[PDB]
Amino acid sequence: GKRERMCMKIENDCIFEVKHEGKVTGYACLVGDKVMKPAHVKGVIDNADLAKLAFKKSSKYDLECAQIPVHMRSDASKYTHEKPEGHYNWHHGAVQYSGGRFTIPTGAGKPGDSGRPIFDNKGRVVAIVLGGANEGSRTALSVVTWNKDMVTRVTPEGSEEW
Amino acid sequence: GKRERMCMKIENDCIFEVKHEGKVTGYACLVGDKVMKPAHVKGVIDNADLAKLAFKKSSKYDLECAQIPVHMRSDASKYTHEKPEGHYNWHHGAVQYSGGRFTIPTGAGKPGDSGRPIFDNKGRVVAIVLGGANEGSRTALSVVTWNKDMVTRVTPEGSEEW
Amino acid sequence: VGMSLLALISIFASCYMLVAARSKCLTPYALTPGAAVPWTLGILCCAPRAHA
Repeated sequence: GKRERMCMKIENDCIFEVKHEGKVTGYACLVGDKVMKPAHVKGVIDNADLAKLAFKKSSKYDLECAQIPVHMRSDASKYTHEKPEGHYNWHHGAVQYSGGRFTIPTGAGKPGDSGRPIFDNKGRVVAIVLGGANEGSRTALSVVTWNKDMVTRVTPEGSEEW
Repeated sequence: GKRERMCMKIENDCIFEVKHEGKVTGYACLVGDKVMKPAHVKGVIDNADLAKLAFKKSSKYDLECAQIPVHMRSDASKYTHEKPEGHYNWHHGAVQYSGGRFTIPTGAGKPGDSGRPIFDNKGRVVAIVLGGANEGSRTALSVVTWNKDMVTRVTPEGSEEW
Repeated sequence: VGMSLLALISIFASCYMLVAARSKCLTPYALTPGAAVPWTLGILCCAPRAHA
């Protein structure tokens, strides 16, 4: 039952609750000197270091890259470029990485919570949530991955913004 | 004896039992946002999501790829592009993968059951059945595999449609 | 009319081959994976018109 002592608790603050009009609509995380933030969501980046920062808005990837200063690198989150297909860690539940496909249980989680910096079973970050897709039987989602060097994205057909 | 708690029971539903005029003739499965279904076989695709989808019919590969919705992306089955030569899991028996050749016990299985999403000993997919060759020594079989990127196929000599 | 009809048929045949070549070379890459060598091998081999 209690088997949660992974990087989620180790960092516990990479997640910032981006708020639009004070309404938390998404989440911003930190990865190896960078700061990730979904593009299609918007709100408040109250943290001063991140509040006054300029991001790209490449909708082809729907991300907001950035550069994090040194004083916040103490609060970082390691990452991976390789995907050992299987089960990974999550905030709202678990992660069943099937063959090249992120997914979660039917109806688990919620929309309007794009970011969710999905965590690896080794205590790292391997995926950021963007969207979600709940068709008949079970659930899929749109997320971002990183290849050897290029930062790609995947969006299952019929996936709505979550 | 009872050592069967692998992915077969975990998924248990990727098999769609393709039925021509109500007669089960093949078996369709899913792999990484795609749907696998032999082209040479034909029948009913009753599942409405899959029924109204367009497949290729390349005879060189005799496969029916697809772009499945999120309605299966958790009712899925992981795959592999590598083959650790040895024993793999099967539906009607087992898989004995000799050096660069698939085979099953002589007289085992049956014809007219193409799909059969053969399973690996790790709980994943590495091959799909297409045919069967019953030589005097043992039973080989035409199947489809996946290279690093190329989705190739193998058909041992003397193998008929199964 | 004969020359014009011949001109169209060759054009239609040429267009027919181009689409066929696209199908033959695109089906193998896109069976399980979405991976098409981002126009490095998408131009030289066949039609890179795949969405991806």
